[PDB]
Amino acid sequence: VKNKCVNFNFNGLTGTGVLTESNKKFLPFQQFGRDIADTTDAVRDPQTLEILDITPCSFGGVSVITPGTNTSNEVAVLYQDVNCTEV
Amino acid sequence: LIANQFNSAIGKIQDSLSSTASALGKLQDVVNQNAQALNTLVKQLSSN
Amino acid sequence: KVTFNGLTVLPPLLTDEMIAQ
Ligand SMILES: *[C@@H]1O[C@H](CO)[C@@H](O)[C@H](O)[C@H]1NC(C)=O
Ligand SMILES: *[C@@H]1O[C@H](CO)[C@@H](O)[C@H](O)[C@H]1NC(C)=O
Ligand SMILES: *[C@@H]1O[C@H](CO)[C@@H](O)[C@H](O)[C@H]1NC(C)=O
Repeated sequence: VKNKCVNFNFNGLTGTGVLTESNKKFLPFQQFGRDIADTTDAVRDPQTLEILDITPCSFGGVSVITPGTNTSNEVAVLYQDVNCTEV
Repeated sequence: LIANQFNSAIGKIQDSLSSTASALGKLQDVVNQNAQALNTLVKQLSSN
Repeated sequence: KVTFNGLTVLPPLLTDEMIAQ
């Protein structure tokens, strides 16, 4: 499944992220890439010899805007640095 | 005269700023230090 | 002249144009 948050397991390299088609050119002996943080950045599908990027699922802080319970109980929620389409 | 001296004085600020990127070393250091801080912070995740 | 692991950056309250005013 592409372009969606899935729990993925490739040959035992487990993790959670969004699998997209990549433009990376793996060498024939390289099973998987990495980032500077030693987290997996790209994997080669063992059944379909293609290269997939892995993007961690969207997340962000949650900040509550409260006028003050002494005034109202109605609140407004701020999803920091996240597009409205994923909320 | 004081007018011309101030106007010309303003102009030289442009050139000193336009040519010398190190005129803004202080601010660049602030970003660089923080950039160093985070990168080191990120890299530790690779340590056993 | 100046230039995914839980690490974010919050935006400043005042914006760059805001400062300019
Ligand atoms: C493995 O078999 C599947 C069908 O079950 C096929 O689609 C795939 O190409 C095969 N892998 C190869 C030939 O490397
Ligand atoms: C706010 O709290 C005070 C008590 O500290 C109360 O007397 C007042 O009525 C409250 N404000 C409102 C709008 O209810
Ligand atoms: C947010 O999603 C919309 C699609 O609804 C897209 O046009 C826009 O570029 C996105 N913004 C960001 C910052 O990803």
